[PDB]
Amino acid sequence: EVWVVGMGIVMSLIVLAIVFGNVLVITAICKFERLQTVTNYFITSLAVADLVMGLAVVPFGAAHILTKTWTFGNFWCEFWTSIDVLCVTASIWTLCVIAVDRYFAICSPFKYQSLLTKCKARVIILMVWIVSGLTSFLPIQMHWYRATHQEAINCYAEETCCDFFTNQAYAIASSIVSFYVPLVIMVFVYSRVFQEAKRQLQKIDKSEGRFHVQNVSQVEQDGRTGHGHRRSSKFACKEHKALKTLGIIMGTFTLCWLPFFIVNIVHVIQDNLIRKEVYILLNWIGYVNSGFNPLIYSRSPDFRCAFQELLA
Repeated sequence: EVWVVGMGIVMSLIVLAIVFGNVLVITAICKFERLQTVTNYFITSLAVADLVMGLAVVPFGAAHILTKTWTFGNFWCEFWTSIDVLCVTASIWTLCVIAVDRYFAICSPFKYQSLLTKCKARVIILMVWIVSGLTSFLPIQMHWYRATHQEAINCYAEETCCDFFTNQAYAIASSIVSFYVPLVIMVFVYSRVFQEAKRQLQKIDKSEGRFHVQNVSQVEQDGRTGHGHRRSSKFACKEHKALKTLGIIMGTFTLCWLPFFIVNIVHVIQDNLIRKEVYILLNWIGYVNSGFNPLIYSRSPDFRCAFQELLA
């Protein structure tokens, strides 16, 4: 009915958001605007993972929903599904990696500079993609996931029918690796980081000079800012960075991802408890997570400038 147009428009906005956002954040190693920082590379990976989402996966999916059939063909259906899983795994995993990065901010007089990670951040990125690919493309192409079912066999063999069917064995490991583990790591990580923030502010509260000169007042200190940043600004950026990242990770996970990934287990454990509509909608919900990051995730001060300059 009305739904077709209504859905199409939304799909358009999402497809637009993911592409515009990811592309804006990164395209290729080349731009020189202070963004080069090593920590930034991880978000770059995030950006790339999300970019592919809006390019291949989400628009084909949208068209898929519009057509109510798969026009793409069998082999391409396989390709598309593979890219989908790869994108999701890469996204979630990357987010967890970032979480690890922030967690590593244990602080202390020495820890960051000495270790310099086990080796290189790049290896972490490659590992993420490699594990993501191994969990996706290899299993899919191999037909490891295919569960022998009459309907499954029929749809798979059929070139045009592109429907997602997976054996329980594939689903538990797939979901656990893709979503669950990173969820646990992030939960513990952000949790500890939160504790750290709390501690620092408390300690600061404990600290207090005797007999203040009188009082100080400030409202904006212009935008240019000057004179000094003091460590206050350090708390500024550390707490705000922690706050935005944590808010973004939890918000992405919950507004898009958790309901989907859990539902997977739900469908696997109990067979006729769920509708197919829920599966797709939830999956899209997860898709939106790719889109939000560039708007939110790239809050860093350098990022904002650099972004605005592009728009002007």
